[PDB]
Amino acid sequence: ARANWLPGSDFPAHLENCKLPGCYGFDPLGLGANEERLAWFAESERVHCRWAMLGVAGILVQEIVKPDVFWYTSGATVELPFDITGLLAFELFVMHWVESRRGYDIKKPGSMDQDPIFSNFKLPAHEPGYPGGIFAPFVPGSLEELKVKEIKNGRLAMLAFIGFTMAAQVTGKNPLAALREHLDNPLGTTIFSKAVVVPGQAVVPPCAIPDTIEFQGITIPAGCFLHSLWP
Amino acid sequence: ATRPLWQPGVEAPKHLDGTMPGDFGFDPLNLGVNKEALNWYRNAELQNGRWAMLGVAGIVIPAELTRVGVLNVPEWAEAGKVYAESENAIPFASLLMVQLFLFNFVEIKRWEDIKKPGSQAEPGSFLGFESGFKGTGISGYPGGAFNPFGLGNSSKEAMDDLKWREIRNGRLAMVAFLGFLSQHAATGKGPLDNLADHLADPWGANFCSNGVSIPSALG
Amino acid sequence: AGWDLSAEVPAHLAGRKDLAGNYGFDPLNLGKNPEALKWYQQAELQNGRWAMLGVAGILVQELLHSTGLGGKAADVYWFDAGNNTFWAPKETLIAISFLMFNWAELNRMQDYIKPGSNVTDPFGNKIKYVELGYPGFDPLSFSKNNFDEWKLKEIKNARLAMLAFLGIVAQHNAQPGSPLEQLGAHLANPWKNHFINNGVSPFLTDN
Amino acid sequence: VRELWFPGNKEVVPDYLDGSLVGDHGFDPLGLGSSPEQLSWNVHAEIFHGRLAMTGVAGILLTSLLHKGGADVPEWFEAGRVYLDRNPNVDFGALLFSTIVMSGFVEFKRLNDIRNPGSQGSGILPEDFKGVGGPQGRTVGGPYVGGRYFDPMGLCRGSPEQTLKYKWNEIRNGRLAMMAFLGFAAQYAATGKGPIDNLVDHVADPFHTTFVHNGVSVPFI
Amino acid sequence: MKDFTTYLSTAPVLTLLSVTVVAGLLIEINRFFPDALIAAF
Ligand code: CLA
Ligand code: CLA
Ligand code: CLA
Ligand SMILES: CC1=C[C@H](O)CC(C)(C)[C@H]1/C=C/C(C)=C/C=C/C(C)=C/C=C/C=C(C)/C=C/C=C(C)/C=C/C1=C(C)C[C@H](O)CC1(C)C
Ligand SMILES: CC1=C[C@H](O)CC(C)(C)[C@H]1/C=C/C(C)=C/C=C/C(C)=C/C=C/C=C(C)/C=C/C=C(C)/C=C/C1=C(C)C[C@H](O)CC1(C)C
Ligand SMILES: CC1=C[C@H](O)CC(C)(C)[C@H]1/C=C/C(C)=C/C=C/C(C)=C/C=C/C=C(C)/C=C/C=C(C)/C=C/C1=C(C)C[C@H](O)CC1(C)C
Repeated sequence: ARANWLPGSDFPAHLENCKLPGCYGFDPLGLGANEERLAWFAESERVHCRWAMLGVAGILVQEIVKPDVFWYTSGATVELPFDITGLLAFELFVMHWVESRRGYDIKKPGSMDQDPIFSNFKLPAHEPGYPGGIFAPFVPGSLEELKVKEIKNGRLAMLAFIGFTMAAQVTGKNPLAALREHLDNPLGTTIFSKAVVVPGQAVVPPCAIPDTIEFQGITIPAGCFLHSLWP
Repeated sequence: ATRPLWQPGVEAPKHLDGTMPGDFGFDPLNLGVNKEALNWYRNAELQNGRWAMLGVAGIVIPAELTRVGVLNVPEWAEAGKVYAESENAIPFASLLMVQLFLFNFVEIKRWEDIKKPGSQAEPGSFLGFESGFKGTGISGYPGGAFNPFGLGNSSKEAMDDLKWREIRNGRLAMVAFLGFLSQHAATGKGPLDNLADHLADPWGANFCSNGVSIPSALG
Repeated sequence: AGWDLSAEVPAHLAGRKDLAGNYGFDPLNLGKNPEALKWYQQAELQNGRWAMLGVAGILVQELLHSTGLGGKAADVYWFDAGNNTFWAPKETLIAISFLMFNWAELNRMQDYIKPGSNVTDPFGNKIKYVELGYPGFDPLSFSKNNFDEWKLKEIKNARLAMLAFLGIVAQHNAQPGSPLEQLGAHLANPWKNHFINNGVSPFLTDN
Repeated sequence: VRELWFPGNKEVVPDYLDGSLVGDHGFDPLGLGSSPEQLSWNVHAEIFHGRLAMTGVAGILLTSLLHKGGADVPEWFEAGRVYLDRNPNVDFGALLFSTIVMSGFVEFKRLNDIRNPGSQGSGILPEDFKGVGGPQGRTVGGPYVGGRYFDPMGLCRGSPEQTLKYKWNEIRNGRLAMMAFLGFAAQYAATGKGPIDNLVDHVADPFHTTFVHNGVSVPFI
Repeated sequence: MKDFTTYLSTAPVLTLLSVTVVAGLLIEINRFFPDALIAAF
C-alpha cells in the first residue's frame, strides 16, 4: 500500500495513521506502544538524527581538509588552543543549559519559549521538537516533506556514523580511506572476506586502535569497543 | 496512624498510637504492651538519651578541639586515669559516693514525679521552691525551673516538634555512645581517630579489620 | 517557578508574596511550618547582612593588600589578620565583643518574640517600626518609595554575598593566596586555572 | 486446555495451577506449591530466580567470551580470588557485609511488597513502585512492577497481548537460564574449564568430548 | 503442603528438629571455641 519498511506487511497498532514524519510501520519490539514514551522516543530520535548528521559531516570535512589526521584519535591528538578541562567544563555548563531547556520543552511545550534576558523575544507556539522561528530562518517549500527529508537523512547519518566507527575500529583508517581501500579491491576488503566463523575455527580481523592511549599523563582505556563478540 | 514508620509495609503495634514523641511504631519485642511499663520505658528513654547526648558531646567536642589544637583534652576512655593521677585528685570511691549521694537526692524526687506527675509541687516541701515542680502533666518534661528560656511553650505543636527533635537526637547519641564503647573496645583509638582511619581506606579500615568484632577463630 | 521554569511553587511560597526574593526556591521544604519560615526569614536577613559586611571587608582589605594603602595593619592576609598587635589583646577583645553583641542580639531577639515591643530606650526616645526584620533604621529615608524593589535588591545582594563568603572560605582552603590573587590567577589562562585543577576538590583526579 | 508438561495425562494438580499463571504447564508433581499462599510465594521465588539466573548467566557468558579473547578478565569460578589479588586493599568481610546490607535494603523492599502488595508505592518511593499485580488475580505489587523506573521503556503499558508475550518470554528465558547455571556448575565440577571453553571444545571435537569423557560423570571411563 | 507443614509442626518433629539445631549450634560453638572452661571476656 503506502510506504512501508516491509512492503506487503501492515502497520502495527501504535503506528496506525502516524503524525510523526518518517513513519514506515517499524517498531517490531513495540517500544513506542506507550503514548508519552513514543513522544520521548521521537525527540530522542530527532536529536540523534541531528547530532549524527553533524558528526558525519564533521568527520567528512575534517578528512577532506586534513587527510593525515585520524578522527577516532582526533580527541587526543589535535593540539587544542585551550586547556581541555576548562573546555569540557564550559561545554558541560552550556550544553546542560540548552539540553535542560529542550527537555523541559518536551515535558511541557508552553513553558519556556521566552528569552530569560529580553521579554520581547519569545518563540511562537510550535509542535514539540520543532522550535522554528529564530531557529528556522529559511524554509525551502512546505514543512512536512522537508521534515521527512530531515528525518530520513538523520537515519542515514546514524547508520553512517556507526559504519564510520566500525571502519575505524576494523581498518584503523579513515572511512573515506576505507572507501578507497574497498573500491580498488572489492572482493577481499569485505568483512565477509576477512571475518568467517565456522564450527571449528573463528577468524577475527585484528584490532588496530591501541588498547591504552596516553593523553596528558593519564591513560584512557580506549580499546576497540569489545572484542570476543567480533565475527 | 498514617505517620511514617520503621518499616513501610509493617503496621504499627496497637500499643503505639502516635502520641508519644518519636513513635515510629518500632517495638518488635513488644516490651511496651503494658501502659504503665510503656510510660516507665518512655521516661527511661528520655533519661538515657539525655545522658548519652551530654556524654557524647563531652566526648566528641573535646576530642575535636584536641584535634585542632584547642585545650588539648586526653582520650575519653583514659580521662578517668588522667585525673586520678593528679596531685590534688579526689579518691575514686569518695568521688563516686558524693556523686551517688547527690544523684540519690535528685532522682528520688524525679522518681516520685514519675509515679504521680504532680508529686513534688505540694506546699511545704522545700523552702519556697516547691512551686517550680508543678510539671507539664507528662513525666520527664518538668519545666518550671528547668527550661528557663521557655522554648516551645507557645503553640503546643511547637513543643511537640522540639520533643521529636530531642528524642531523635537522644537516640542518635545513644547509638553514638554504643559506637564509641565498641570502637574503643576493639581499636585502642578515639572516635575521631577511627573516623579518620576509615576515610583513609574504607574497604580496608572498618569493623572487619579490628580483629575483635569478627572472631579470628571463625576465619 | 521563578527559580526554575517548568516547576511549581511549593504551596506555602505561593500565597505569601510579602517575602523578599520569593522566587519559589524551597525544594527540600525547610520552612513549611510558618513559625519555622519566620525563623528562617530572620536567619536569611541576619546571615545575608553579616555576609555582606564580611565579604565587603575581605574584598576591600585584599584590594588594599594587593595595591598598597594602609600600613602593616592592611598588609596582611585576611586569614592572618590576628598577627597584628592592634590596640587590645585577643581575650579582652573577644570578651567585649561577647558583651555588646549579647546586648544587641538580645534586643533583636526581644523584637523577634514580640514585634514593636522593643523600640523604646530608657532615654524616652521612640522610633517607628514596620514588618519584623526591618526595624526602620533608615535615617536618610530611602524607604518611602517602592520598598518591595529595595528589599528585593537587598536580598539579592545578601544571597550573592553569602555565596561569596562560601566561595572565599572554599578557595582559601583549596588554593593559597588572597582571593583577589586567586581571581587573577584564574584570569591568567583561564582554561586551566579553575576548581577542577586543584587536587583538593575533585579527588577523582590526582588521587 | 493448555499444553502440559506431560502430554495427555489429566491428573494435573487441582485448580490452583490452572491456565492463568505465566509459564503454567501443570508441572507440580511434588505439590510444593499446593496451598495458595505457598503458590504465590513460589511464583515470586520463580520470577526472582529467573531474573537473577538470567543476569548471572549473561555475566558468566560475557566474561567467558572475554577470557577467550585475551582480555584481562577471569573466569566466573575464580573471579573472587582474582579480584582480591588485583585489589588487596579490599577486605573480604568488608565487601561481604556491604553486599549483605545493600542487597538487604532492596530485598526488604521486595519482602514488604510480598507481605502487602500496595505498601511500597508510597512514603519515600513514588507511586511507580506500587506494582501492577498479575499472579493470583491481584492488580498491585507482586513480581511484576510497572512504572517508569522498572519499565522505563514502557513495553508492558499498552497492548495486553504484548505484555503476555513478553511475560512468557521472560519466564521461559528465566527457566532456561536457571538450567544454564546448573549446567555451568556441573560442567565446572566435571571438567574444570569455563562454559565457553566447554562449548568450543565440543564444537571443535563433537566426539570424544561428551560428558562421559570427563571421568567425573561416568566415574570409570 | 498445608498438611505436610502441619505434620512438620507436630510436637515430635518440632522437638527433634529443635534439639538437632540446638545441638548442632552448640557443637559448632565448641568446634570454633573449644575448651571454654570459664566465661572470660
Ligand atoms: C537511538 C536512535 C533512534 C531512536 C530513539 C528512534 C526512535 C524511533 N524510530 Mg527509528 N531508526 C533509527 C534510530 C532511532 N529511532 C535508525 C538508525 C534507523 C535506520 C536503521 C531507524 C529507522 C526507523 C524507521 C524506518 C522507523 C523508525 C521509527 C521510529 C519511531 C517508532 C519506533 C519506536 O517506537 O521504537 C523506539 C526506538 C528506540 C527507543 C531506539 C532503541 C535502541 C535500542 C535500545 C538499541 C539497540 C540497537 C540495535 C541493536 C541496532 C544497533 C545499532 C547499529 C549497529 C545499527 C521512534 C520514535 C518508525 C516511525 O514511525 O518513524 C517515526 C519507523 O518507521 N526508525
Ligand atoms: C579557623 C578556625 C576558627 C574558627 C572556627 C573560629 C570561630 C569563631 N571565632 Mg575566631 N579566630 C580565628 C579562628 C577561628 N575562629 C583566628 C585564626 C583568629 C586570629 C588569630 C581569630 C580571631 C577571632 C576574634 C577576635 C574573634 C573571633 C570570634 C569567633 C566566633 C564568631 C562569633 C560568633 O560566631 O557569634 C556567636 C555564636 C553564636 C551565637 C552561636 C554559636 C555558633 C553556632 C554553632 C551557630 C553558628 C553556625 C555555624 C557558624 C555555621 C556552620 C559552620 C559553617 C562555617 C559551615 C566563632 C565561633 C569572635 C568571638 O569570639 O565572638 C564574638 C571574636 O571576636 N575570632
Ligand atoms: C528455584 C527455581 C524455581 C522456582 C521457585 C519455581 C517455582 C514454580 N514453578 Mg518452575 N521451573 C524451574 C525453576 C523454578 N520453578 C526451572 C529451572 C524450570 C525448567 C526446568 C522450571 C519449569 C517449570 C514448569 C514447566 C512449570 C513450573 C511451574 C512452577 C510453579 C509451580 C510448581 C511448584 O509449586 O513447585 C515449587 C518449586 C520449588 C519449590 C523449587 C524446587 C526446588 C527443589 C526442592 C530442589 C530440587 C530440584 C533440583 C533441580 C534438583 C537438583 C539440585 C541439586 C542436586 C543441584 C512454581 C511457582 C509450573 C507452573 O505452573 O508455572 C507457574 C509449570 O508449569 N516450572
Ligand atoms: C528503530 C528501533 C525500534 C525497534 O522496535 C527496536 C530497534 C530495532 C532496536 C530500533 C532501533 C534500531 C537502531 C538502528 C537504532 C540505532 C540508533 C543509532 C545508530 C543511533 C546513533 C546515533 C549516533 C550519533 C548521535 C553520533 C554522533 C557523532 C558525533 C556527534 C561525532 C562527533 C565527532 C566529530 C564530529 C569528529 C571529531 O573529531 C570527533 C567526534 C567527537 C567523534
Ligand atoms: C527500641 C527497642 C524496642 C524494641 O522492641 C527492642 C529493641 C531492639 C531491644 C529496642 C532497641 C533498643 C536499643 C537500640 C537500645 C540501646 C540503648 C543505648 C545504646 C543506650 C545508651 C545510653 C548511653 C548513655 C546513657 C551514655 C552516657 C555517657 C556518658 C555520661 C559519658 C560520660 C563520659 C564522658 C562525657 C567522657 C569521659 O572522659 C568519660 C565518661 C565519664 C564515660
Ligand atoms: C535555600 C535553601 C532551601 C533549600 O530547600 C535547601 C538548600 C539548598 C539547603 C537551601 C540553600 C541554602 C544555602 C545555599 C545556604 C548558604 C548560606 C550561606 C552561604 C551563609 C553564609 C553566611 C556567611 C557569613 C554570615 C559570613 C560572615 C563573614 C564575616 C563576618 C567575615 C569576617 C571577617 C572579616 C570581615 C575580615 C577579617 O580579617 C576576617 C573575618 C573575621 C573572617
